Amino acid sequence: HMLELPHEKDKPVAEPIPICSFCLGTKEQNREKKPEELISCADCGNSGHPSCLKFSPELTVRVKALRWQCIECKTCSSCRDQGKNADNMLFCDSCDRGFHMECCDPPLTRMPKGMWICQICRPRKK
Amino acid sequence: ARTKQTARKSTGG
Ligand SMILES: [Zn+2]
Ligand SMILES: [Zn+2]
Ligand SMILES: [Zn+2]
Ligand SMILES: [Zn+2]
Repeated sequence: HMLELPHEKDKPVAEPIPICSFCLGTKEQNREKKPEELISCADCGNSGHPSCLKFSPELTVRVKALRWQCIECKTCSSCRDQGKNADNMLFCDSCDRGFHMECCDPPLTRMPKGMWICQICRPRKK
Repeated sequence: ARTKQTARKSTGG
């Protein structure tokens, strides 16, 4: 399964809003007018079709297993703050958690060229 | 890689 952080496990989960914040469709109608279950933000309840969020099927399965925050609610999993600069918070390509570049270990100052994954998602070494 | 900023742009705002 996907590992949860201790602070995620016991947090309140917002009532989910049963329509997509991007296209205004319910689970019955994504942008292609096809059924598609929503992913919902645990902080504000805003939802999105995975297709409208531009998630792959593989990321979708993983995010559905976790306490996920929407793009606007995303807070850094290390310091727990938003901070003022949005091009500074990376989103993990394995679990979609946010981390400020400055909060990575070691800190980053430049964008990775390809995928980026957080320390939670990197496996333990032999 | 993605950031909050690129995700907003990718998904429409
Ligand atoms: Zn949608
Ligand atoms: Zn939210
Ligand atoms: Zn941080
Ligand atoms: Zn991750």
